[PDB]
Amino acid sequence: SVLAAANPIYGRYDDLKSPGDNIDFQTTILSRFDMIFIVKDDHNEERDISIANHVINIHTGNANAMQNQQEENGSEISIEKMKRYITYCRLKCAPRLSPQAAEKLSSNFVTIRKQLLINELESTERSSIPITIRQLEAIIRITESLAKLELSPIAQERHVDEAIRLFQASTMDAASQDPSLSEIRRFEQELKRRLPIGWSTSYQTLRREFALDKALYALEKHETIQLRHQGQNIYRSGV
Amino acid sequence: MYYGISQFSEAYNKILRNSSSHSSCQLVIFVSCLNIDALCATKMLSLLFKKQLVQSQIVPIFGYSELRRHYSQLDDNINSLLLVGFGGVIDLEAFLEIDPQEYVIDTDSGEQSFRRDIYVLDAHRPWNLDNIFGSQIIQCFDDGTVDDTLGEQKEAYYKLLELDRKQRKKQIHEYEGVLEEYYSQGTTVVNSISAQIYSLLSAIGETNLSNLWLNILGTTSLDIAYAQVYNRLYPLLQDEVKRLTPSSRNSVKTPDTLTLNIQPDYYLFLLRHSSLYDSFYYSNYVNAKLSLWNENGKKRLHKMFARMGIPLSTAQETWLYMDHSIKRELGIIFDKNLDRYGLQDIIRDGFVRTLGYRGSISASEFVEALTALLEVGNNSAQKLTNLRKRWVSNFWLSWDALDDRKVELLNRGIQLAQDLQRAIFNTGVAILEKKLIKHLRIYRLCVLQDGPDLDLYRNPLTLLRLGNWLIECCAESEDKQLLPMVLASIDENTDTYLVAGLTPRYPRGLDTIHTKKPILNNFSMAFQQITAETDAKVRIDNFESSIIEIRREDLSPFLEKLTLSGLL
Amino acid sequence: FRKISRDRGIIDKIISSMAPSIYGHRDIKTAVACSLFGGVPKNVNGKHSIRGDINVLLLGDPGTAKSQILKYVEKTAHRAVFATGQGASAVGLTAS
Amino acid sequence: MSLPAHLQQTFSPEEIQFIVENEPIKIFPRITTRQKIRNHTRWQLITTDDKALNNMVAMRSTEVVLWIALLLKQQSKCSIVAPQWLTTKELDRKIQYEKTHPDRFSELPWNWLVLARILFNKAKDDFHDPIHELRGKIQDLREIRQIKVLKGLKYLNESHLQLDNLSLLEINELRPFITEIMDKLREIHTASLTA
Ligand SMILES: Nc1ncnc2c1ncn2[C@@H]1O[C@H](COP(=O)(O)OP(=O)(O)O)[C@@H](O)[C@H]1O
Ligand SMILES: [Mg+2]
Repeated sequence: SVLAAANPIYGRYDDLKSPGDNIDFQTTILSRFDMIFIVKDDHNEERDISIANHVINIHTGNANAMQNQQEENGSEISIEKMKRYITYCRLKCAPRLSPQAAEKLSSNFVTIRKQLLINELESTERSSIPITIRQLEAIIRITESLAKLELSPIAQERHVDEAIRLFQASTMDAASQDPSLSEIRRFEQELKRRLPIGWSTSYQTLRREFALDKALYALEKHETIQLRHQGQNIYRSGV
Repeated sequence: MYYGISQFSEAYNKILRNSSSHSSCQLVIFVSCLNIDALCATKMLSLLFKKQLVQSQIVPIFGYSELRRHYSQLDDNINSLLLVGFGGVIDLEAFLEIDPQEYVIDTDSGEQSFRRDIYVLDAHRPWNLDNIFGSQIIQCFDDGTVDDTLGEQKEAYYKLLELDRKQRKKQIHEYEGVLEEYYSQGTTVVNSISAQIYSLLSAIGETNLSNLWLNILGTTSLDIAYAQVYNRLYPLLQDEVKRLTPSSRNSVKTPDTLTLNIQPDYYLFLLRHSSLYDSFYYSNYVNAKLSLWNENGKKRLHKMFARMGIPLSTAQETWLYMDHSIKRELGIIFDKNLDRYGLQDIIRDGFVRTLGYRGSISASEFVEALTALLEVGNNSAQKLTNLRKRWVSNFWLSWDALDDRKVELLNRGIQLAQDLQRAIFNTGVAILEKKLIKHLRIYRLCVLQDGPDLDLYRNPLTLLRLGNWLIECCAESEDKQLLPMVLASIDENTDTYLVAGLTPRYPRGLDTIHTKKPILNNFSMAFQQITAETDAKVRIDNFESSIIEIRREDLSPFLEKLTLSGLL
Repeated sequence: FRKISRDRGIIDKIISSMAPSIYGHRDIKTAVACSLFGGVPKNVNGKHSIRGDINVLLLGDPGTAKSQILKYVEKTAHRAVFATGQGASAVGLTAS
Repeated sequence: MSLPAHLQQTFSPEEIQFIVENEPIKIFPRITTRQKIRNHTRWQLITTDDKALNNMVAMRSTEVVLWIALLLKQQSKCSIVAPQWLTTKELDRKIQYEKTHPDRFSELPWNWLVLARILFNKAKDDFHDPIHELRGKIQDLREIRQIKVLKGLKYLNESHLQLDNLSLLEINELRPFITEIMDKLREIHTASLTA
């Protein structure tokens, strides 16, 4: 198994640039990897305080006590024990999918490929992160590993649901990164002038007015509108 | 006196008559955990009652609150109670709410009998005169102090008891002064409970090698803080070892022979279970005599090892695998090259027990292993109870360590002892480098506010271990005059401190007239007096009287009032 | 060493004594002194390892004694190696 | 079901010890229950003879059931006398017999292993011979008898087998193998002889 750590060009991700510009790896090499994690520096104050307080505890000797206490509490496993457990699981269990699990995996692979197709059609450019049959086998392998760690001879739908969640959190997240313009500007101007600052309009009405309408999501980023009633109501948040 | 030395057999026979019924379990033994002497005494009692098939229950109690709660929970069928390691310094009938009229049966005919007998069994000398003299339910296993050194107190107590003009009032105040001067005395220890129970066994005739070994362990538990007591009791153990060892000496070793021996047992730290270098380095006495805490101490140690001609590679080798040339010349080498550094007191005679082919072990090492197992074996008023629960649980680990079939637990205890001594050394060098001990004209305070592994010191035994380290270091410094020391350790989870008022002691091996008079720990009365007024959420429940748990915010005013208190 | 370390303001003396024949640049001297003394390399439980050495980057206009400070550090430090610009390949910097 | 799987057709070694503990043994009492001519509770048991228990005289050898001898030896109230076969001379004689006749077992009592273990554990100080030598000879006898068994389990036919002089614990530990291999070699034979 290959666990490879890389770095996008320019060091930082630079989400202003296209997702294909940050990653210099070819599609062929990127297709082998089952899960392609793209982590980012959130620069969130509440998370930064937590990270700082954790790192300081690491430095000021507090780790040698806290980790030992957690391990003896039973919420952790020492390296010498996890290594033996991993060897035992690998030499004892090789789970195979149940038919209900296989139906879920197929119906999810179709959804994933449809989403990739619509993203490619919208962007009119092949996605840098590929989704192929090798990724269906990747989800199969993740499901079987999740079942294996429990020594379950057959992989239920719980493992399929968790494997699907893991794939969505890693490779779909990597592939979903996004950077016409005249239509976006027209939509923003017309809804700013028509829909007042303090009121709300329903989305079916905006559809009648008319697309994918990513302009509404962009405005939601700018905190000028807000979809509240389960997406059925578009409310001008006050900007 | 209540029960002298010569009449322990009377108490044992009374216990047998009252509660040696196979129908039920009418005997309950209350043992104070965090006390090796009480642990060995209770092991002796357990073996003795196993021989006579006397059903009994052994309860480890940590504090006085637990004792009161258990006694309240105690059923009325249980007609024999043993308190091991505590109860001799408090008004037990008052503390437990005991009135003799509700426990008396068959009052008639100059005799009295009671439906429950409480036998207190401890070594702390401030005997409560209402226990040793003015109560029949409470029966104290005296060691001969009361019948010889409490005549004046006996007369003073009885005169006031019987008497309920100017001459009468003056004499009452004179007698009441005798009682008062008897109190306001620090709590010391004169004897070992293990030796007392071994004397009882000698009276009954159940002595054997295992009981003698438990006696040796209990006595050697006192050598660190009460070396005068250990030196007093040592000749008796030396005679007993000679008496019990079989005449078939110099025989070949067989996988069944158990040998108690009196051989040179140097006063190092786990010498046989760790390297020679680590035995010197982590020894309390060597540290005091060389000041290894500073940087120059390690250089002094290396220079000493070079002087003896022991290579550092050989010195750091594990004691089992040390070359037989060096290991067989330790006595000669130590004779030649120890008086130079003032470590002549390192050479000593101790007891070493070998069980067949399992290798030697000395009582000094065994008690360190037992202590380690007691200490680290496994919103605010609840987590503390969880700590008490774990502390009670560790008592059974230390108890099972005594069995010869659980050597795999004694080895774990040895490893824990080495780790705890390492942690104690690290915290000691951290305290002595930052100069945390604030010198005063009353008591040298020292508060642990922050650092590593500070959760080790919420245990009273580990805190006492660190305090003994510091006190040994200070005792060998001539400039530093003798003065009580205070240690505190903040518990972050409960936001409470653990103040442990200690006592100073003279340098080991220094025998003088003032050394003969023991030093008395006056912190108990001071703590109780300060807590009685000025409510400060102080928890005075430990059998070790000079240890309290105080709130984080209330610590400083408490220490201020203690400074204003001239009791100690 | 132990006698002069107890002095108040020993850090300022040490900093001021880095490049004695180079005027000003107290921030650079402070950074170089910190790098020369270094930090403590941690190792948590034998699994997590934290770097314990301080890296310094001197970026500035020409003729500001950046190379002279480097030459001084080479003179002072115990084990020092000097490599420059294009005259240092990838495998000669690390291992070949 | 009512009887666990590991207790189906064999005896657990605890049950073998239980069976052995019912055999009489000779003891030297440290008490005296013999009522004098000039109260007291008598044993009056129902699965053995109480006559030798109500008439114990200190240091006068009697015979009591083993599980009672052990009960008294729990205190210091008796002293179990080792059987004559449990001495170094007799063990050496039996070892010589085993080394001399490689086709048949020696005539050790059926409970020799169980009795040796029980007496070594509970009566370790009642042997006229050093126990460190009795253990070393018991182990030697066990090793020789194990060598002879492994060379006779090479004769597991489908008709029968004569394991003469074999002990009870050895038979108990060999039962699930011998009695389940011979069953299969018998099923094969009966299947062949279906004509
Ligand atoms: N602050 C300063 N004090 C003394 N000399 C300086 C100073 N700054 C620069 N110099 C002189 O400038 C000369 C050239 O410096 P150089 O090593 O070329 O710096 P750089 O490589 O950054 O251009 C040196 O001989 C040095 O003596
Ligand atoms: Mg330059």
